[PDB]
Amino acid sequence: SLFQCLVRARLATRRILEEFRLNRDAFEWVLGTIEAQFQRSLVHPGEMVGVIAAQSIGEPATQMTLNTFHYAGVSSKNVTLGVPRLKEILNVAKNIKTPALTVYLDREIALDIEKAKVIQSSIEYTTLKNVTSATEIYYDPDPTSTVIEEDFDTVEAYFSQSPWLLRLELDRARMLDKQLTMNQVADKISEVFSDDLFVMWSEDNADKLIIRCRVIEEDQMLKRIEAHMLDLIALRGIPGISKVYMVKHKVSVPDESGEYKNEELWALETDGINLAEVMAVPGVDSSRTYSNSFVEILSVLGIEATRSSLYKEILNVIAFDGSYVNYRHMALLVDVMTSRGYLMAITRHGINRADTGALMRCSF
Amino acid sequence: IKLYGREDKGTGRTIKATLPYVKQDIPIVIVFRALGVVPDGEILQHICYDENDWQMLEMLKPCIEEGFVIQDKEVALDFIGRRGSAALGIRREKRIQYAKDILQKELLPHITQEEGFETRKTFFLGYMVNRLLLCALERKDQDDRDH
Amino acid sequence: EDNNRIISRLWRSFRTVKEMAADRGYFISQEEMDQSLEEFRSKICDSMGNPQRKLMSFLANPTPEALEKYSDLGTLWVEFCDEPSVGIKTMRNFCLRIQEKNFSTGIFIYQNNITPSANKMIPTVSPAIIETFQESDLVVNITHHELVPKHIRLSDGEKSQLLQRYKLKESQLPRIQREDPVARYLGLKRGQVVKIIRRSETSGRYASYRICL
Amino acid sequence: EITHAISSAKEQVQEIIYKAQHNELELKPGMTLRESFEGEVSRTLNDARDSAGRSAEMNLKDLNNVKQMVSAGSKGSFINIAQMSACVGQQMVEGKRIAFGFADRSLPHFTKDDFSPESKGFVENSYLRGLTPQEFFFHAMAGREGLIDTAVKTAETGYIQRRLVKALEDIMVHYDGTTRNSLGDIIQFLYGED
Amino acid sequence: SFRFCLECNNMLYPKEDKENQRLLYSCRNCDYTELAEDPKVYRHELITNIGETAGIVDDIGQDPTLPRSDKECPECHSRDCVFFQSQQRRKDTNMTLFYVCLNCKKTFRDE
Amino acid sequence: VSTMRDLRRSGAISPEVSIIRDIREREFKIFTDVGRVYRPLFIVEDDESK
Amino acid sequence: NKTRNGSISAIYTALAMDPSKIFELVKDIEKQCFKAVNDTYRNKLRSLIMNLKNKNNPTLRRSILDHEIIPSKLVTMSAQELAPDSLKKEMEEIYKKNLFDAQGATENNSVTDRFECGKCKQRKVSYFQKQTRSAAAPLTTFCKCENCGNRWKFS
Amino acid sequence: YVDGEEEETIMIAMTPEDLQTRSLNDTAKRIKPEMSTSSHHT
Ligand SMILES: [Zn+2]
Ligand SMILES: [Zn+2]
Ligand SMILES: [Zn+2]
Repeated sequence: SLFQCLVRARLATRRILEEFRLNRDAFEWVLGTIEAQFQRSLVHPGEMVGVIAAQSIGEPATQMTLNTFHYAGVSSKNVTLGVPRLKEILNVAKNIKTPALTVYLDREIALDIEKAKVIQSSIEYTTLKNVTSATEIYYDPDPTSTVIEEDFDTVEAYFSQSPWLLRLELDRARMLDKQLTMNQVADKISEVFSDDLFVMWSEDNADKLIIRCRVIEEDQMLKRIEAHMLDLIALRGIPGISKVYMVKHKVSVPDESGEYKNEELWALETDGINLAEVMAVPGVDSSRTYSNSFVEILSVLGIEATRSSLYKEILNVIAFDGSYVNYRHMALLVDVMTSRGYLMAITRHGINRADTGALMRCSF
Repeated sequence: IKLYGREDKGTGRTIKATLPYVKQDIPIVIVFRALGVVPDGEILQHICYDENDWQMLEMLKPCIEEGFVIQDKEVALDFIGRRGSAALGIRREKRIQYAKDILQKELLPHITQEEGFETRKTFFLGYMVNRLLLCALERKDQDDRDH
Repeated sequence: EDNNRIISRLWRSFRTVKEMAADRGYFISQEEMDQSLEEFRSKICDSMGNPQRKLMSFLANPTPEALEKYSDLGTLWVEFCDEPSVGIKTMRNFCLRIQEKNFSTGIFIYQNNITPSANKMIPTVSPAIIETFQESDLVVNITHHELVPKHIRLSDGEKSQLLQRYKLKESQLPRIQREDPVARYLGLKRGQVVKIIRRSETSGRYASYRICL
Repeated sequence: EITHAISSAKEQVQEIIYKAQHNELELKPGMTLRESFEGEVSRTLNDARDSAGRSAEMNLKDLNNVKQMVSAGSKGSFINIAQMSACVGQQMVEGKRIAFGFADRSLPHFTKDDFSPESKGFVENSYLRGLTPQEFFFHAMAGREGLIDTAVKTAETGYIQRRLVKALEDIMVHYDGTTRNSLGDIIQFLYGED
Repeated sequence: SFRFCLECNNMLYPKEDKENQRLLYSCRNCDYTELAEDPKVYRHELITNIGETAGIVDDIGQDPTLPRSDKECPECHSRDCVFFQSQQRRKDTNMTLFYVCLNCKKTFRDE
Repeated sequence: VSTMRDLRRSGAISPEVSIIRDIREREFKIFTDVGRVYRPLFIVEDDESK
Repeated sequence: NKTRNGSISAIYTALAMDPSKIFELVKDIEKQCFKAVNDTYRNKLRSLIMNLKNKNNPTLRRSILDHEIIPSKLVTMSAQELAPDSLKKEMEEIYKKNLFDAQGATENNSVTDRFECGKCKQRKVSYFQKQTRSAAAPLTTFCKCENCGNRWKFS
Repeated sequence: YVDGEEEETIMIAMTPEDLQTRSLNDTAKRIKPEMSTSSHHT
């Protein structure tokens, strides 16, 4: 079909009688020539293309960086390339080194930085520990009066069990970063500890964001409760997306007269994989979201999207360093791994389990 | 000497050693008191070199809370003597003497092998645990194996 | 507040359920598909602003064309569950509810998890076919995604013609698994060949088949 | 001109170190202070080498044999003229630079916490002039790295190729376009899609 | 900050005096009992600070491996001192310096 | 350290003895073992005196 | 009637803690008590009480009898705005810090005009070198176009 | 005689002409260091 679009694209009338200026005999000779050559340029039945593909991929490998580096002077940016990556591809290793989601946006958000920062904040995960500044245990006996002269006006402005105090101070920069408030957190704590932990909190415009806690020998228990509090309380976030990167893109889009021109649009490149949750978030173009742990892509989108993704990975890996393979080889390789229903990596476990001859498998 | 307690992982941040001709990671307070320094002022006196290091002291607490059940010498001596392979039936009487000649000879032999000097070895172990807890809390780089 | 996100999730799930019930050959009128949100809040939530799942169930009859091309197609029953951790109780009574009207296929949407002892209560509802789905799965329609191409299930004969053109046996085709989201989106059974029309950058349009198990 | 372009680059370095030591340096996203600092220095020095190398390359006349062997594209390229006429440049070890084997210093011939260009590998001459001992030592280190990596990866790639070939060696093109394996699992219905 | 017994030299664990409503540090090996002057029993600081730490600096003036500067000392106004960058270095630690005067032997900075 | 150093430079102690001072954590180590790889060097008179 | 007396007492005191106005103060809280009538209500009180006795800011209790607008402090949604000034400057300072740490790094690299791209044919290209081949064969140069993003390698 | 574990503690000059820092500008002979941060060595 593409070839018919080519022939119909070239030999139209004005581009024959007003640019090439052929006659008749030459025209006939040309059509005959096209037929002859196209009939000469076909594949030949009896052509072991599998070996040619395994070689034509096995050959640009033997001259590629075995440590690559680059972004090596940056610890916030990790990436696996060259050999180790190809080895982590042909093995379908269920644990890679740099998991990274690539999340797009809708048009209204794509170019308004503020909304993009809102959606940027909505995804990132955060426990209660990620905002704590100090944890302090006190023996403050009076249930309705305190020794900490700071919290005096709180308790004396609060009344209009156990005698031990669990008091902690937070950090404002991250309570403003995640756009949280004091209440919402207090609600989280009261919900997670039922009725055992009597909770007390202070206003936003204080000078220290303080949380006071009591329970209804009484010391070690409060330590265990404390570590549990810091370790197991989430305030938002898709659990498993510990970093988000705001990234720019320059894409090509047609104009109004049908001409492709560039265009600057924002996008997200995040650390950690969790597709089944990030797909379902308002503001996210759920149709374009793409990852690179194609095991999950298999567990979510089927076998075909997994084929396309795997091809895209190999194409990126080989194409990073100037080398250029022709396509039917890589398409064959990616259409051998996924042609039984699941990923069949190339080692010995994935192969040995087939139904081929015993000699063909013992000779390996 | 092995320091357990992964950064906020593995529950207890306890220290457990390893001896020649034994079976299990024997704790550290048990070898201190097993050498004959049963109080705690002497132990935390040997290990740390300051009374303001409440950070290392903060990490030390689980070691004494772990070595509380043993309070005197003989029960720790035989606590070690029972694990050290040997035969099986060298009870208190002979087995204590087994663990004793174990903690004279194999343990730190380059220091000495004559009795009446175990203080020396206790000082040395103090320096060792000190250096470990100087490396763990990140005050000095890890050793390079190719210097 | 937190109300609108739950309501939005339930809404998207219901819409995806309807589109799924539309690509399988049945009949859904456009007054039902193009439901906006005020109709959903007004017709599903209580005066408290909280849902009633028992007011979201419905029945579906097949169209004439799909009735002609695919012969073994009865009716469809769609019911959202009520309890959260679906155990033996709701599963048994639901199985009786399908065994009562003698209908042919039911969809039992759960919420969080199903007990295994009740997960044995699926080969006990024959000759009908009960098909379970989680709700947090159907929030996104996987078919509008870029990569996933069109999957079109074939009829009985056309399959025989396809096996005559290549001279094959049903086991020598590229396979798809019974639990693979675009294989239950269409509701496949052992022996049904889906056709795929993939794009290609060496000939534009490439048609490739694939069988199930 | 070349020696001056390096002098300003070197002088510039003295400025970045000053800022980093008075806490007046912008922190780059995703990076600690010291990573951003190291990244900055490297950009400045690599620019200098290229700027100096570009200068020497453009002076050359129209019969300097090397311009004929490189201009013909048969053997060599720009980095050779640059490393023979201008500055040898930077030395790298695992992407980062000459670490401190000794405690807080590279070689015992330098002070502690010294981080000028020549204190951590930046070679400053060209092979026609000569090499100071420290620079020669660092260069030998880098070359040793190269020989080691070369000694490592080749066998890895060979075994990888053996796995690929032993995996794909029975896929044929039968007399009607099908690309079946040894027993009929149609891999591709029409070879190469076309 | 914790204390020790005086009749056993073992550490004192915090014990509660239920009746008088007060805190004590009581030995678990003996019968010693001491009053508690401070209400706090346990502190666990998560996020920390400090980009300082000049570390041990005894006889650091004659150390030939350290660089020297013409910085004037705030104490004796001498313009000849040794300088260093920090000790105990986290990955996030500042690159600011510590100067040590060769005349008055005082550690000073640059603010 | 000075007295021991001169008692080495006089020949009383075998010249291949290591007198190493870590002024940092305050450790004075002396090495007299077998296998240490070493090399000679000139000497610069650093003493602030003459 | 617990709150009917307590809301008053607490309001009276924390509004005196900062002559005849007694009825204007009482009229205001009595309207504010039935205003919250519009356990989640109790949480609304703690907001009003706290911002008042957060002393430090006399303006609030001191600037609450002069004039002000009253029904605003109800559907306020200005918890960031309602006192005090220094804090507002911080929440505007912290925000910029949070917006900066949410982004990512980029790339540096030197560019030279000694190479040409095969795609867009631009002379902006960075490079680096590794030893891909043996010890007898020359180095392998990796080039990258700093315009379209194309990459290639050298023999 | 100095060995390896001692070499950490010392401080070396490369050439004798360096023991007394000088009071040039040539393209043939190479560029020797400067010791940028050391106005006085020992
Ligand atoms: Zn005692
Ligand atoms: Zn001074
Ligand atoms: Zn290009």
